[PDB]
Amino acid sequence: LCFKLYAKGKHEKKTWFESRDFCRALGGDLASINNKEEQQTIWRLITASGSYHKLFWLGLTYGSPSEGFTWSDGSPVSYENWAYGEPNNYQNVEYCGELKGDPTMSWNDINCEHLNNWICQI
Ligand SMILES: CO[C@H]1O[C@H](CO)[C@@H](O)[C@H](O)[C@@H]1O
Ligand SMILES: [Ca+2]
Ligand SMILES: [Ca+2]
Repeated sequence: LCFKLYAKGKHEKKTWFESRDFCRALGGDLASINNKEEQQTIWRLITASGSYHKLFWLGLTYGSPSEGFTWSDGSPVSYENWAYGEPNNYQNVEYCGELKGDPTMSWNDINCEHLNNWICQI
């Protein structure tokens, strides 16, 4: 699949669910990062667009307590790149995953209603 960055001003930022719906309407989904190669592809896309250090929704959403975090596209959550100490469900309200678009490419769980950039796959 092809990844596409949506780096938006405040007017066009989206919640996790809004971002998921946008990517699905176009024929894809929010991006799943299933290995280091995908991660490095997205990092290069971030550098090519000058989007260094921006935050982006990924397809990470909590499933059942048993499943834990899942990918919206249904791929297995095998590879992980959570930031140290994450996911921490800070204040019990963090059920969606965002990418910190710096060289670490780390993930953090945050409130699903936060307005963010996002990355689609198509
Ligand atoms: C204070 O809350 C923020 O910082 C902590 C630690 O980084 C994260 O876990 C959390 O999701 C928020 O981004
Ligand atoms: Ca993937
Ligand atoms: Ca967190």
